[PDB]
Amino acid sequence: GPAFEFAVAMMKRNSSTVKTEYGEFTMLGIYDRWAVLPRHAKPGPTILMNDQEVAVLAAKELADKDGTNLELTLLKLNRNEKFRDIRGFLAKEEVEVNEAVLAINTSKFPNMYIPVGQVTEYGFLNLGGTPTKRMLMYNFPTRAGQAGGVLMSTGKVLGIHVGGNGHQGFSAALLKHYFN
Amino acid sequence: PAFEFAVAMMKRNSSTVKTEYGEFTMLGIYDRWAVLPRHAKPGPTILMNDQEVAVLAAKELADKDGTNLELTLLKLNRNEKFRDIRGFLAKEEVEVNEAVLAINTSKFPNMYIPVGQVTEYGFLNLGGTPTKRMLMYNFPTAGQAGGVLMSTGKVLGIHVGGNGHQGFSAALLKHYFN
RNA sequence: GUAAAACAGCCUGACCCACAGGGCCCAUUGGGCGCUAGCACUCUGGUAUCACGGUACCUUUGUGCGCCUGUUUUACC
Repeated sequence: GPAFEFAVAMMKRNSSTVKTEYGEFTMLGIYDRWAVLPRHAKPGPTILMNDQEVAVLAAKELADKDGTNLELTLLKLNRNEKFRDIRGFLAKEEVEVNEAVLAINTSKFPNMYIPVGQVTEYGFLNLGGTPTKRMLMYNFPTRAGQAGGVLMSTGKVLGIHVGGNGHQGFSAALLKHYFN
Repeated sequence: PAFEFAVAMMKRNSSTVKTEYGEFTMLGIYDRWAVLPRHAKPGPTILMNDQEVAVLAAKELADKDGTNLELTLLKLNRNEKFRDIRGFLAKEEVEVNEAVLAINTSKFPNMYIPVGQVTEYGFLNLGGTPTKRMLMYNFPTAGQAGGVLMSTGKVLGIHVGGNGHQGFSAALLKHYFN
């Protein structure tokens, strides 16, 4: 459909595979030389992006104003190629949709576009012991290595998958103000 | 970098294709026109990147004397036009000191291979058939039929066979398209 | 002959000047220019299609990297 036609373009032009000490993660690039990974990635001073060594110029583990974990890392990479500016495509506040697709790009999960269904705001969650805010939840079995997955609806990036359990999957929301 | 241009080329013009005879890298040259190793011999539909597409033509390529070029040219029913890489095809065959063979298939996902010097080669008895315009590089090679053999600013040809440490690509001449 | 590094750039009377004229391209009376080597985003329009949210190619503009010639500097064949 058009959600699939959006997601495929999205991963083709803005997604990447990234390797850190903890494993393989889909990574999404937002604008200029700036991109987003799970807080859990714990990106080093170098990351293998598409098996290629790239230097990290900066890394913010993202947190709200009262200081609890948002589960996103924003990193600025030292590279000459700039990203397609998708800032028009991510929401101002968390976004509910009846239908979304999660796009995963790892050796494990090559070119994976996965229909999640309804995405609903969720807010607070004690995610493996950590109090984390602004989650979204969709209804699907999630496995390992989809952390980093891109939650999408036509013309809208809704969040980045950061964890799940059994029959529920959770994405950190992706807000406009985090950039610019 | 042959590497940086070849990744560009494979993101914007390459694809993975399934036909009744196997899985092949496919490259699209312009609009809805793309080229395949003649061996696949597309049916009325083919799976392109796992989405089934209708094929409106499939010309098996041959010189004026009628000899086999090992290339099928097919027109796909899709609204998207391919990036016009015709400016990268030489008018006729090109030798190149260092070249890369680029594959996009499930077996060989995102493969980039420095083959080295490529030399004109011409005639070849390809499994019992005489074939013209082969190009030869020295690299060990099956299931890569379809790979895109190229260098920076030059797409030169499509791999169609090999043996041991020798690999041959049907040349890609500018005049073949329109 | 090969490797790092700096200045410059359409041509016409190594640099910086100065004038004058010859040429191409523009989003023009105002400006840009080495590309047989490109890659990336970006901007003006277009063409097509779509669940009207997009997406694909065409073209154009910048900038980053990459590259090519003139000239030259250190350490080496």
